[PDB]
Amino acid sequence: DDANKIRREEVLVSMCDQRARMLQDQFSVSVNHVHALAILVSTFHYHKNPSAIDQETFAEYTARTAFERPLLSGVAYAEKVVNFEREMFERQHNWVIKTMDRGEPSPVRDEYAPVIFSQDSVSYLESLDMMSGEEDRENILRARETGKAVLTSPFRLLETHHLGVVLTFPVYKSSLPENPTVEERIAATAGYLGGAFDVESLVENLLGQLAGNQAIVVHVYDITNASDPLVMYGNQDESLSHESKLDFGDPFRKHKMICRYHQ
Amino acid sequence: MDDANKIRREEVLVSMCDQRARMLQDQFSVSVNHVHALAILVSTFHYHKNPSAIDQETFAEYTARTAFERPLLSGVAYAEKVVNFEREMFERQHNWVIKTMDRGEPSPVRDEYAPVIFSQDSVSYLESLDMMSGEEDRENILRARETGKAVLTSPFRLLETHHLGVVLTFPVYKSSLPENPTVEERIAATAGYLGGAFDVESLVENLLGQLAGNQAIVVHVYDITNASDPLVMYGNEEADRSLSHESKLDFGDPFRKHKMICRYHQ
Ligand SMILES: C/C(=C\CNc1ncnc2[nH]cnc12)CO
Ligand SMILES: C/C(=C\CNc1ncnc2[nH]cnc12)CO
Repeated sequence: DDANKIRREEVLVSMCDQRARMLQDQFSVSVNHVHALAILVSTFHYHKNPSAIDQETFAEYTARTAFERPLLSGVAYAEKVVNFEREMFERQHNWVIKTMDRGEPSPVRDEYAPVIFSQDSVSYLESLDMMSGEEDRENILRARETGKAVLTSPFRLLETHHLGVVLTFPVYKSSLPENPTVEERIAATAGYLGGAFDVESLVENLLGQLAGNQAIVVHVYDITNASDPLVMYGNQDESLSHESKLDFGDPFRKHKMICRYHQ
Repeated sequence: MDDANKIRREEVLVSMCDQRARMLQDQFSVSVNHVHALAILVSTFHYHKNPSAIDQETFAEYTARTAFERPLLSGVAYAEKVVNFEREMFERQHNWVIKTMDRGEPSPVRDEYAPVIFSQDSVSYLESLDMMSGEEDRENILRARETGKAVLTSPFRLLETHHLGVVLTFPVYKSSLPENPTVEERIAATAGYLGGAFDVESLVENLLGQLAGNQAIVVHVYDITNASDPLVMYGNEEADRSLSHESKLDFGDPFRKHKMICRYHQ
């Protein structure tokens, strides 16, 4: 103690706040660029007739703009397909809609969200029905009903098994009315532009290399349910902490960063 | 009056100025990055795709719908490189003639031109104008293509609005650009130029005027690329001569340097 204790607190606050700012900013930049991609698919795939976007073009553009989406492992576009359209859709694409868990031909469902365009980094998503995973399905529904960006809870991503969160933006047909109801949004839905925030790897890359990292313990929690906080980043451990604010841009979810010293 | 109160007065000026500088720098950075994406969009969807997916109508729609991604820009446009040998061909295909910026008159013979072929509707008056026919624009085009990176002009009064602003340009290259290109190779491989108008006078005023304490403070931004010839980029004025603060700005072009100066009104 004691003047040194005060300085120690001031360092913790500064360190934590800066990390939180860095993470919030990189998230925001990624979300904004994903929004632009949703707009691109709408403009080029739906407003233009015939469509003037395809897998080759989507892959090239997304590869070349990967720098615009720093915390994302990849982006993809899933198209809305209702069951009566499935035969026609599968014949057009020359593949069958598959389940996420086993890659098996999808059983009949009322509707599906198969990935038709993908960044090569997530090429394994192609033809998978994004509604066949619960976190993804919930995201898709809330995206299309709200008309805005949505985030999942943290969960382990396909292929890598890295802990992350999925971001989804809805893409609508031009038949969407102005000031639409939710019912109108659903009817006008074309598909879903998604991005995978690979927190486990890419947030570790962001924060783990920073000076002072060995002196502090950093966690990011999804606190959407205050009684059931979910680890998004950091270890599973349950005196002096500091809470730094995070806002990842989906009002349905809440997050915070907590930092502590080791000793 | 108080000496103690004066220290706090300076502390507040520093904080207010530094915050405004950060905001300006960050918003410009966001705009530069989204202009970079547009240059990639033109390369991928107009040049690489056979046939092109971008006509004027498509460019206008996409850029209108994404205007929010580019906060300090009044408009974006794409100018294609046209060498004189090709001019008659280009004009016949487009069904219009390349015009000068100063009078919208048919361009005289020049070695090359940079006519705008795609434009956000906000800068629709740029269509068919040779961007090499304005000196600030011409210098920007050359440095963009030679360096391969984003470039900014000195402050000048923009077309139509006459607002004081700066122009941002990214080069677009042909697929023939070699890896690790020389400058000579970059010039030979140039397709055109994706430009954006930073309307500093209107849009920086809009940004600053909404902030709490705006009436208490005077904010000026200077282009200090030439130390002995500072150029006003933003600002007018009745200001407190006894105290000022300088805040750092980095707008992303190593060829240019800038700073912000804030003072109290009184
Ligand atoms: C294409 C869409 C979402 C992307 N979701 C995923 N993207 C990448 N990896 C994953 N693993 C589990 N889900 C994902 C549409 O919302
Ligand atoms: C299209 C290009 C630049 C855009 N330049 C301008 N864009 C809009 N207003 C202006 N006034 C003078 N120059 C401009 C290419 O570098």
